[PDB]
Amino acid sequence: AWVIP
Amino acid sequence: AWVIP
Amino acid sequence: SCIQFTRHASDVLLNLNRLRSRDILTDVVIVVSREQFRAHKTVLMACSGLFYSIFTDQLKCNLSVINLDPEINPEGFCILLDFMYTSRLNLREGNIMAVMATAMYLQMEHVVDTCRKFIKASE
Amino acid sequence: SCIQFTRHASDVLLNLNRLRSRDILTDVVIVVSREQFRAHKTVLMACSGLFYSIFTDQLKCNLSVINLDPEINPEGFCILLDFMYTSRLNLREGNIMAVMATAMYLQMEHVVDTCRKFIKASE
Ligand SMILES: Cn1c(=O)n(C)c2cc(Nc3ccnc(Cl)c3C#N)ccc21
Ligand SMILES: Cn1c(=O)n(C)c2cc(Nc3ccnc(Cl)c3C#N)ccc21
Repeated sequence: AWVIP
Repeated sequence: AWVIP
Repeated sequence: SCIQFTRHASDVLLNLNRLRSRDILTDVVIVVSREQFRAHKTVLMACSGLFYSIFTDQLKCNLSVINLDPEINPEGFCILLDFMYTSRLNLREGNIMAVMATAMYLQMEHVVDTCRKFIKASE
Repeated sequence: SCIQFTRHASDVLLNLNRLRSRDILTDVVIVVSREQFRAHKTVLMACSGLFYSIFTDQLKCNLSVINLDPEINPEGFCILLDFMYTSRLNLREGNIMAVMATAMYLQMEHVVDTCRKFIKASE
């Protein structure tokens, strides 16, 4: 996996 | 885009 | 020996979400108490263990309406349906419990994992 | 405010290709002379300008069989259908002309672009 898009 | 996978 | 187009999978998903927005070739309605959500069976099966089981069943594969358990929260379902079509999960303090409960029911393992991690960080 | 699961779009595409392999919920046959190819209309529309035009037409959207122009090469079509479901294009000296001609007909702009570039490099 999860990221800040 | 195009790459070598 | 193949070459790969890096952005292809995300471009396909973006176009599938555009079809959903325009209600093009949607083939099922998911009913979550008083709310209805139109979708493509293939996308639902590709994202959820529950939908995969439903739409591979020889009788249920042909239903155009699927009614979910009355305990399922419509907002939680909506957030998860958006995630299926966009890879983006709108997780907030006020919705995390409903999103996690819905993801457990829908059998969406990676969503359940991130929900557990965000809850653990608060407690 | 969303979080994003990086691998989600590729995971969805992998599952759609698994449905295609198992012939699950395929809803159209593409006929390319003596060959037949089963597929999902939504994936075809998401990848091709030609299929998008066909399956948004009020009469053609309901056809279960689509016959392509007799000049279209079945191997070229097969390579492009595999690319739609995997992001991988099996481009070879012996098939590049047929793949490019098929991608032009199907209106698959990025494929046409890489074909032109690989041809330019040889000449
Ligand atoms: C538990 N669980 C999960 O977290 N996700 C995202 C799941 C997706 C599916 N779908 C499929 C699995 C295997 N093969 C095919 Cl062809 C499909 C499809 N479509 C099943 C179980 C899942
Ligand atoms: C020329 N061309 C191309 O190279 N590709 C990959 C194309 C895809 C589509 N599909 C769509 C475009 C817009 N909106 C939606 Cl909802 C869809 C879909 N599905 C149209 C034209 C395309």
